[PDB]
Amino acid sequence: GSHMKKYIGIRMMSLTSSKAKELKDRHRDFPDVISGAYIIEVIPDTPAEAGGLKENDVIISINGQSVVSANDVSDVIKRESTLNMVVRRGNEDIMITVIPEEIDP
Amino acid sequence: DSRIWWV
Repeated sequence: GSHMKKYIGIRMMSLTSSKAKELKDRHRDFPDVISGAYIIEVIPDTPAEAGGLKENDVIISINGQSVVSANDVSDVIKRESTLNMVVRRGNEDIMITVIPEEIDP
Repeated sequence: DSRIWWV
């Protein structure tokens, strides 16, 4: 153990069958899929807010990868230095780039 | 479940 587990300053969870379905019941504006990470909250001082994301979207891809759950997003943040998550807004797809930070307690 | 990942 020396340098591992990056830091982006954001909370994400694995959209389980329960939650994934709970969203469709509440906000009837999400696709018919059940794979991807859900954004919980973002700290006012992190690459997340600086990159151009929000705590009301859903991750799916990253730097040319397919994410399904939070566990998948984590390894990516610590595996890839450059993160390129695509977020769909309105009726067009957009590419978001966020660079994590290094930190060790 | 929740399962929050503060990454």
